[PDB]
Amino acid sequence: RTLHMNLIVAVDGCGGIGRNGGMPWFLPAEMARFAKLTTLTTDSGKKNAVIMGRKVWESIPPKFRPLKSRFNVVLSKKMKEESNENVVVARSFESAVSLLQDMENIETIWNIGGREVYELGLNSPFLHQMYITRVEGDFLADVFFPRVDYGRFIKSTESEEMHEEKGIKYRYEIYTIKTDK
Ligand SMILES: NC(=O)c1ccc[n+]([C@@H]2O[C@H](COP(=O)([O-])OP(=O)(O)OC[C@H]3O[C@@H](n4cnc5c(N)ncnc54)[C@H](OP(=O)(O)O)[C@@H]3O)[C@@H](O)[C@H]2O)c1
Ligand SMILES: Nc1nc(=O)c2nc(CNc3ccc(C(=O)N[C@@H](CCC(=O)O)C(=O)O)cc3)cnc2[nH]1
Ligand code: NA
Ligand code: NA
Ligand code: NA
Repeated sequence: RTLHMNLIVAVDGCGGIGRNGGMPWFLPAEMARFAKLTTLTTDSGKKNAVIMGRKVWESIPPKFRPLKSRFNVVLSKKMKEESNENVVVARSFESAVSLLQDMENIETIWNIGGREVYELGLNSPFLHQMYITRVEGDFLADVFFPRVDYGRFIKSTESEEMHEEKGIKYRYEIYTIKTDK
């Protein structure tokens, strides 16, 4: 019935997310939380889906492709079809979402992005929550998170401490779309 689409992203002080096709940092504890948030489901036997762009797919080491215990959906007009049954190449955002709402064993769609994928999620009726990791500093990024109006959301007020790995500081933020709260 209810099918949420959540956004999860780590942005720096200028909203940057990507550099030279990869991520501008490596935060193992932050990424373990990413893996847990995008994998764990309320209903066991049900799965979560991750929707991503081709460049996010190419940024994952092939030994970790596809992302374990999740149904992978890759948006691309150029990619050949993936024979792996846990991966589907979707030619459009609308067809990807329609396919995911068709499969009943999917509990939550996690938009793991690429700027355009995040942008389409921000305009989706299924938009539910944004899980933003705000990293301190300017990491000289060449790809940025979409310009989002935070006034559309309610910021969750749970206590959020500062984190640090490898001399990199960051804090967690959670937002809920205002029509859902
Ligand atoms: N820090 C973070 O939390 C975070 C989050 C995600 C990614 N990143 C960084 O962001 C960068 C990549 O993100 P990106 O935005 O540059 O590229 P991307 O969006 O990850 O992938 C772009 C590709 O996705 C496909 N695509 C996107 N929208 C589509 C649509 N509506 N219909 C069909 N195909 C579509 C196209 O593939 P074709 O070109 O094959 O058509 C496009 O070239 C990387 O550097 C990555 O490390 C970081
Ligand atoms: N909060 C957040 N952090 C990120 O690093 C992030 N990265 C992307 C895109 N880039 C990547 C890069 C690597 C992996 C990856 O290898 N994930 C594995 C390993 C997690 C772990 O280290 O335990 C996974 O199982 O989730 C995923 C996304 C999208 N949203 C994000 N969101
Ligand atoms: Na497939
Ligand atoms: Na679309
Ligand atoms: Na802009």
